Amino acid sequence: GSSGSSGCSEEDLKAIQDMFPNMDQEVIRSVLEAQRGNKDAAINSLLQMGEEPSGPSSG
Repeated sequence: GSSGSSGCSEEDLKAIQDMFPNMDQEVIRSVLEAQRGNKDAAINSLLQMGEEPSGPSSG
């Protein structure tokens, strides 16, 4: 249950967008699509991809 509805998705996507709004959509999708439609994989991919502002992290 809850694994992969059907390849890419508009939901999982938007989800990422929220997380990475600054990022570019075409990119986000370019990842999810390149990530067998795996948000998780994408998120991780996006995270790494590019350069984040180092500093303190707590959450």
